[PDB]
Amino acid sequence: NKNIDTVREIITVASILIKFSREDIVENRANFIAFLNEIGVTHEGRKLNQNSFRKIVSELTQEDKKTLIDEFNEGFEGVYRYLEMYTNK
Repeated sequence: NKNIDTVREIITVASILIKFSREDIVENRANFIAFLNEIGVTHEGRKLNQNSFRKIVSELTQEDKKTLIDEFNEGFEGVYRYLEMYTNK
């Protein structure tokens, strides 16, 4: 029911498709989105729009921040390593 739920699905499915596979699409991040939606990644009745990042981050709490990291620290470090090394969104 959370934004954590929402977001971890974004990040993890993204991560899997970038990590040992296809980085060139995270480059031009619209290409990324539509290969990630392809999977069966669903949101609010609809496919993902990049505009809704406002609806992502604002609605998370500190509680949730900690959590996101704490539960899937493997995935946090995973993308954090990608972030500094490849390219900053």
